Amino acid sequence: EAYSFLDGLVLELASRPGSLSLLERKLVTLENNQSLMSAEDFKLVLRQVGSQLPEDGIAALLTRYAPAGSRPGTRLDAAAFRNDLRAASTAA
Amino acid sequence: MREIVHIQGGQCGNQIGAKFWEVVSDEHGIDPTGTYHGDSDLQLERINVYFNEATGGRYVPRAILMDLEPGTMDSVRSGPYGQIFRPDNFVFGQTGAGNNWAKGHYTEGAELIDSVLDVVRKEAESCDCLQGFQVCHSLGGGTGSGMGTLLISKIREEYPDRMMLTFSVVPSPKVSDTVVEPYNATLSVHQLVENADECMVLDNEALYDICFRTLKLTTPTFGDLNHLISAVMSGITCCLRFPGQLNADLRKLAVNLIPFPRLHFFMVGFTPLTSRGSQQYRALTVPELTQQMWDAKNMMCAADPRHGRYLTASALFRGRMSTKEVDEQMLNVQNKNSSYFVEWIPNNVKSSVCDIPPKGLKMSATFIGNSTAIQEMFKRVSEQFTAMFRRKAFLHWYTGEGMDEMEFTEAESNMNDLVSEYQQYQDASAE
Amino acid sequence: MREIVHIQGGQCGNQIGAKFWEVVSDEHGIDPTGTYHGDSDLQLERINVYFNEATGGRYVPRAILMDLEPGTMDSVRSGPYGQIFRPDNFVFGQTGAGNNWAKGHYTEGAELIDSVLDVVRKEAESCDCLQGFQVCHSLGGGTGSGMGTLLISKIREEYPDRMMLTFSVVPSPKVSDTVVEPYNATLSVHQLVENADECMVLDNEALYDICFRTLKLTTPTFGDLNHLISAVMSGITCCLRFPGQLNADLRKLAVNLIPFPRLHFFMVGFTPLTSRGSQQYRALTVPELTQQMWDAKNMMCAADPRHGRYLTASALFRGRMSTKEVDEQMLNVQNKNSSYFVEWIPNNVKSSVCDIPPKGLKMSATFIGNSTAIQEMFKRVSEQFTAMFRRKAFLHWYTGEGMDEMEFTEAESNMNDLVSEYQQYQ
Amino acid sequence: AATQPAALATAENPTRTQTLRPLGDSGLMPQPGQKPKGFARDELDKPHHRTG
Amino acid sequence: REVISIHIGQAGIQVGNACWELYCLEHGIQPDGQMPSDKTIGGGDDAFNTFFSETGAGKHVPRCIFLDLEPTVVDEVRTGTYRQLFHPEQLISGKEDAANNFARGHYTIGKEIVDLALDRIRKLADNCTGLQGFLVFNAVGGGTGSGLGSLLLERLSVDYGKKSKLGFTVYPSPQVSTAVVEPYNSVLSTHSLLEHTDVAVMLDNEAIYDICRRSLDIERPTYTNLNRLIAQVISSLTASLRFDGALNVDITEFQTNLVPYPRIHFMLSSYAPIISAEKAYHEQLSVAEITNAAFEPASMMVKCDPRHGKYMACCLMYRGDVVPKDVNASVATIKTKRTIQFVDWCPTGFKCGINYQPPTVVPGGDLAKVQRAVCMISNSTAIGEIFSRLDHKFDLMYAKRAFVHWYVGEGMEEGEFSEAREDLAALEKDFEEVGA
Amino acid sequence: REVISIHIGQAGIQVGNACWELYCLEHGIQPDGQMPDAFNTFFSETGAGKHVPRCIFLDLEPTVVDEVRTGTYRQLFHPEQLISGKEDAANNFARGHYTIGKEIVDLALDRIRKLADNCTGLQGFLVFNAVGGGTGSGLGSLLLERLSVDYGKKSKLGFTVYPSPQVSTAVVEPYNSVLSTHSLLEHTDVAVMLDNEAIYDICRRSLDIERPTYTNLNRLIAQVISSLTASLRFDGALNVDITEFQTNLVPYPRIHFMLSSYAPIISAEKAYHEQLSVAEITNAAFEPASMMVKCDPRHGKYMACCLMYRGDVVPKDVNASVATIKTKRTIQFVDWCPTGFKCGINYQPPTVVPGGDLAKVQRAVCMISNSTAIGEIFSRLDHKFDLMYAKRAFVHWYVGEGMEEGEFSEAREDLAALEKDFEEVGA
Ligand SMILES: Nc1nc2c(ncn2[C@@H]2O[C@H](COP(=O)(O)OP(=O)(O)OP(=O)(O)O)[C@@H](O)[C@H]2O)c(=O)[nH]1
Ligand SMILES: Nc1nc2c(ncn2[C@@H]2O[C@H](COP(=O)(O)OP(=O)(O)O)[C@@H](O)[C@H]2O)c(=O)[nH]1
Ligand SMILES: Nc1nc2c(ncn2[C@@H]2O[C@H](COP(=O)(O)OP(=O)(O)O)[C@@H](O)[C@H]2O)c(=O)[nH]1
Ligand SMILES: [Mg+2]
Ligand SMILES: [Mg+2]
Repeated sequence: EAYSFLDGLVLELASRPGSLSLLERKLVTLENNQSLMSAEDFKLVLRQVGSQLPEDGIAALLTRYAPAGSRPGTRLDAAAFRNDLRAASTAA
Repeated sequence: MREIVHIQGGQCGNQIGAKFWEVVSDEHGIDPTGTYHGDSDLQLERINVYFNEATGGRYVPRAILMDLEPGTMDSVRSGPYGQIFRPDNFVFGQTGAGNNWAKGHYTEGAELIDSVLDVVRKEAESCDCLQGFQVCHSLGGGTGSGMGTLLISKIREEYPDRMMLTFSVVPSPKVSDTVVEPYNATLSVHQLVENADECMVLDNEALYDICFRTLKLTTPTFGDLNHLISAVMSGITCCLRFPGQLNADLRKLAVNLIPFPRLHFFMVGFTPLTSRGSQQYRALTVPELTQQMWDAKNMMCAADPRHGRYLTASALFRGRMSTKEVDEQMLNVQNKNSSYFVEWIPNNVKSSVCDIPPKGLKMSATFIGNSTAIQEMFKRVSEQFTAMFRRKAFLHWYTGEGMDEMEFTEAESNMNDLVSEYQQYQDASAE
Repeated sequence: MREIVHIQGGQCGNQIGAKFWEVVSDEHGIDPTGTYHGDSDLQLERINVYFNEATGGRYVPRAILMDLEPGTMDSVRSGPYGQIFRPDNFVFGQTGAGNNWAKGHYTEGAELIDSVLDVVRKEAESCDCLQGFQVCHSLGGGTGSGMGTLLISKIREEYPDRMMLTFSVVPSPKVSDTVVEPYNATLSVHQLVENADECMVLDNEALYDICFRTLKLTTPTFGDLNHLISAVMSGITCCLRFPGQLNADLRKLAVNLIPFPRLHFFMVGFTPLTSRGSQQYRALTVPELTQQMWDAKNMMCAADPRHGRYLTASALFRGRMSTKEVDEQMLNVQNKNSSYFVEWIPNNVKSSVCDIPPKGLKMSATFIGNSTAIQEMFKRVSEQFTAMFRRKAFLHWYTGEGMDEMEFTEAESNMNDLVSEYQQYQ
Repeated sequence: AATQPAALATAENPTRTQTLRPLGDSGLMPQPGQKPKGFARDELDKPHHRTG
Repeated sequence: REVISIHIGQAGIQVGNACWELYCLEHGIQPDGQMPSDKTIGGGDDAFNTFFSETGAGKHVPRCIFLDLEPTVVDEVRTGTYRQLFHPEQLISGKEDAANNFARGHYTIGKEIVDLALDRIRKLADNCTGLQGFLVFNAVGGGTGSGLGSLLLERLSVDYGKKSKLGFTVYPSPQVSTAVVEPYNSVLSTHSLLEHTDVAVMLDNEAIYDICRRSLDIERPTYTNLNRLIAQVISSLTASLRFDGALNVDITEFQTNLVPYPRIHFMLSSYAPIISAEKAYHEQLSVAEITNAAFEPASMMVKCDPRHGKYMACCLMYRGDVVPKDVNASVATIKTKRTIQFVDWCPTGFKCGINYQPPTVVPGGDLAKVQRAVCMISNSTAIGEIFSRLDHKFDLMYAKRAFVHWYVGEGMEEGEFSEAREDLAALEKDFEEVGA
Repeated sequence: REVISIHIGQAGIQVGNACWELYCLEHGIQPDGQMPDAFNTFFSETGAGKHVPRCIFLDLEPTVVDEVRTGTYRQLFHPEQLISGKEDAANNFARGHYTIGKEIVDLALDRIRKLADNCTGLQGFLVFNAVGGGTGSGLGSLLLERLSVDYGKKSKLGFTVYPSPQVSTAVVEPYNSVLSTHSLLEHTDVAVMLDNEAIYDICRRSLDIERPTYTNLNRLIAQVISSLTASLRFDGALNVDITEFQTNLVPYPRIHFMLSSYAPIISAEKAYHEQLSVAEITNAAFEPASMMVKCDPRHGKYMACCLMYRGDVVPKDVNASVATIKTKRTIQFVDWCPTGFKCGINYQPPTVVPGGDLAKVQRAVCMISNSTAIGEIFSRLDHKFDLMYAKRAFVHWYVGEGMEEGEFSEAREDLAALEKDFEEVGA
């Protein structure tokens, strides 16, 4: 259930207000040639931005937004995750 | 009764006048609405020198605005105290001189000088005893330098006995905006040395120096420089507007500072100016006023006084002060540094005392010293002027408008023998 | 009244001056914020000599801080009692000399001494009767030795009659920081022997020995050495700041210690100095001060006076005291070891008494001795200078700036004639 | 492979080594000799010095 | 204050298409004609008046005419998005092309359309009240721009006189070029651009190609990007007239402070910062470095090296977050660099202009939204080597009388070829003597 | 105050990759480029919330620069600073000195000026390169020559990598080294010697890493650079700036070659048991077995010494340690330098790289001295240069590029004159 984890992430990022806009910039700048992000890089960005999320939540988020055709836990679709995070941020 | 009319030329002149009128209207306690709201009763008795009473305790400035581009009218009415000027005094053409002395002196000034002449004649005769005319302008632009000095001349053959002040900023190579600055500056000085009674020389370079070193501000825009100029322009005319232990009108300072009619170029300083960081280390005494007044780094001109000699000097003091301390400080500063003062003029320093300080202050001072080191800047301008004119660069913009090659040569000769006069009077022997 | 203006040069000079100003401010009862909070009225009458009334009981020190690196000013402002210095007094260059006499004396001094001269002339003319100038600096660094020397010469040219003190530290071979120390030290001394009025030599190795043996401290940081130097400097001008049974100004000290104008190199000591463990077990009497003041191991210079002759001597005393005991102790020390005093000058000791001791103390003393053993360290530096100059080591950094060989040759020439006359008078 | 785990480790528990000052055997504080932080440096980096 | 712009040739109205799109996006004019919001920010009300005239209401027609001989591009403009904005009567289009022929477009085809262009621009000026001056866009390599442009400028000069006519022309690059007979057209255009244009701004096509490949990193740049850069330059040029600034400068400021003699008006264009969106975030934006980048030959809009020449006068347009103090410091820094030198003719060869509104960005464009920018216009002596470099390859062709039968048939002769050659040689001599 | 570093060749930019990682770790800068004023000498406060190093990587083979562009620090480096050529010099001094360099060096030195004007208190340049390769030796010499002509008075420090005495990775490296040192003589201000076997021995005997790669070598080289720049970066009791090196370490203009050492080089398990004090870490910084160059100064005479101290150190302890060192007769100084030490104290301790093999320490020493065994290094290189030059091996490679044998002979006699000067000064 990665939707609850995403809601928790956006609620946590509601505080320390500079931490929300920073994460989208990190996703865009550290993005691959395509909209691909490695799981290691995703966890690194999540730790850098100040979010402390359990590893199972990170795995659930990766599985929810995993690109088609890869290992279920190897990568993450950066554009789709960012677009869906925008809606969650603007909803709260 | 003693009356001063104000004339503003160009964008710089208009902004300087806006700041000056703001600070003066604050001094006499009139709100930006234009009505009286002051506290002391001493203000109302001497506001006729700058304001005319219109109706219901409303006073309008005795000022005239004159320039050639509507953006300055937009700027004048943008800030506060922009709705207190009488709209009829906005004599104004709309073509724009465009950094051209010839345009503002022969083509555009010729037809627009008559309307502003009508305005100034109407406003000057509206009062009883004119103390003199006061003009702030620039020597770099076209609508401020050429038109301004043509108006200077016109008033001079119209009113020959009245006093005449000219707060003029001269461009410097350190801070240079346009290209043809020497071309306008040399001819403006040529006209000023013959028409103006006395000139109070300003410079943006020294103003930036003051705002950076002394005031230690982060972004010294033109507002701060105009505020410094306005503070000086308020300090010079303090004696007329307020009672004092020893009064000093403009003519008194002119006769006590000008030994020969052609030596009417002064340099400017103001006191006190302290950064807010150094604010709690300061003292409030006459010695610290005269300590910063005589400092060479406080001069608002880009000419070092220690490179020449002090012909005459003057100091205008404001606030509840003791005459004995002022006299003894002046005597000490005259006697100790005895090599920087001219020898054939004993008692080079003239002093005056006023009881009403500027708003927000307890004590202040203003320095007006006629020195022979002011010819340093004239040579600095003339060298560029003769560098350009040697081989006729940008000359087609002037000779293609009515002017001839003779005017440039005469301007060079007059500036040259002016600096020669200053040099000869500097090296003259008392015997 | 009589006015003392303070001048600080280099990192060493800046730290020494910071400690000195903290100690003096503590003595006169002004808080680190700059407002007076003392108790007695004796702390108001003679504070013009060091401070200036600003407003509301705010007193600003009469100091000018000199350096060429932002670190010293930043550390001075950051530390306590750093908010009392006037910012305009922080005359300040940008590039740094960096252990080179020529940079601080010919190139960097040229564009910086003008501001230093401006500020010192502005402050000195503000006061009515300047007693003299005071300078604390270093002979090892660049901006302290060269720039300080240039300023000394400029002041001597400007204000010739006024007094001038020089608390200059001279590096020693045992405690040696910089490789090129002889090059700066010899030329700075060559200029000082004609420029400065009187010189009192400090040394870091002597201070380390003092803080090891006497104070029994295990980690003698620069704070303790600067504290000792500050106490010594404060002790000198105590008579100007407080009444006494026999006052003595700086000129009065100088006239009783300089029989020949080129002999103005003093060796300095302070007392009492006791460890905290041994603080209880000592009685506090005049003999306890005199016996430690004359001890060779208490001197803050790298010169043993037992290898030379006490040509002249001086003693400053603080506290409510008996003049009879002071005179008796001075006569006893004069007549006991008669071989350590010169013959053609009888009664070589000058004494003065102040009734106000330093805070936390009941009695104190200070020693200023013009001995002919001060020429030991001059030879100890000139031997290294001759050993290295004979092969032109590091010379290309000095020659390629304006200096040539003639300055060096005249440097050891004046070094040799000074040490030769000092040996002659022994 | 040499750099990525290092970045992850320093991001997990980001602690910056603060400048420790050795305490002397006295009541006094070391009071470091120099400092690269202060208003003197800020005055030095002001851009108005370039124009003269 | 108003300025009307005329665009000549196929490339001229493409540059105009870019410029007017940028103007409509910058002044908030919906391409149908009206402004959705009456409120204004920055320059204040009545700012749009210098480009758009208040016709009826709910419309703002530009003060421009697109004149061209080939109808295809003009009809493409007519059929595209901006139908309602442009007036149907201002898009002047001929019926047949000039065919890279100066003679054809100057003597045969231009005669029937120059009168209509003049009697439309006459009422365009009549509607105006404070006309600062004209400014033109054309490419001298073509037929309509080179041929008809000469006649149109001559008739404008004889009908108006000393009115300012700013010339933004497009010279053929020394190596990269599209046509064959273009040296003839270029020379025959220079013989009149010398005595008719008030201020001429040179714009080579390969220099902008190098700027795009180097700075904005579009490996396949087309004419649209070049036109967008030209539009940005022109907008940064007229921002002083349009909006309020600290030191505003109008059109007749340039001729006074950049033209030492009436026959010497040739300006190298420069712009900074030309940076991509990704490079914009790691690179700081301050006056000092964007002023330094405005004098490097690698960011000039003309393929020439100013190091081989001597600067006579320079002009600096600033936009955005710019104050007098830091631009004064930056211009003081430049004078210390001995790599670039100024002729002893003019010690203070600088003129600064400060505006407050930052340059706008267009969706689909490649420039990044920045805090500040600089538009540089200078006068030096590399124009002399540019003209001689074109002259050599023009004289290569004429020795064998190639392609000359085309021009003579239309109605001209070979004498004006020789007089144009002599005029170019005299211009080289004048530039060389001035360089002394 | 600011310092900008230039890195040349395949070795230089890898050393830079280690150095800037260490710098970012020290000042708490995330690899993205932003913090979560002491850093001003390395990073610029660009735009809003970003730090960009004052560095350039320039190389002719694009593979390593491109792999840097896709590494961990992708957004840390300002993209146009990483210069990358089209084809390498392939271990040919002439090829990288006459054919390819003329196109890339102009852009490189144009872009360094874009960094100099930003700098307001620029201390001086410092170069990273290896003379064994082609582009580091050939193009690097041209770049240094044009830096010298363009700037002149500003300092240009150097940390070069000459080939190690027996262990080497190429064949024609004697020619490259000789033709590089011929220009390294009169263009660099201070040259710091660095070999590979010395660092391998340091990592084997002290840090007991049985299979070290270039990563550890670059890590500890970065540690040395950080320890010698900490005085400018952080606050200390008694600091030394860049000029101090040329004031107190080069007694003659033509003698600028520095032997480097570092201590303590200790692992995690040995850190707990050893009581690390100033005395022994000063002692370890003088043993020949802990030096960065495969040479023994015991064969020569010390001419100067520079000591850098970081962390929990007090002047009394360093004075005691230097006195004890000076009293020892195992090492002997030259007679004309009686006070050849210069101490520098900083309070910031050296930071530890997670995943690295060094451990947390309270104090460290970085020693940089001038001796006469460097003349032995040069003579030992000259021996094997003249060995293979007699039969003119590989010379046809060089002559075809555009050079001739005049350069060979002139560099040979220049090296011989260097040996003569070193032996004369050491007398
Ligand atoms: N210490 C150290 N030395 C290195 C490193 N990388 C390369 N080297 C040394 O550099 C020498 C050759 O120079 P390189 O930098 O590899 O090659 P180059 O400078 O690019 O020259 P070309 O290969 O011709 O283009 C080798 O013998 C290595 O010993 C490194 O990361 N650390
Ligand atoms: N002190 C001051 N100087 C100004 C002001 N406005 C312009 N200047 C200076 O005046 C010079 C040009 O004057 P200009 O604008 O051409 O005046 P005008 O065209 O005659 O109205 C520039 O070098 C400016 O530095 C101002 O408000 N205050
Ligand atoms: N007594 C004392 N000596 C100091 C202090 N600071 C530095 N020194 C000594 O001064 C010498 C170096 O002086 P330096 O910093 O180069 O002076 P500068 O370069 O002129 O500013 C060293 O040998 C230190 O022993 C201090 O606070 N007290
Ligand atoms: Mg065409
Ligand atoms: Mg390679």
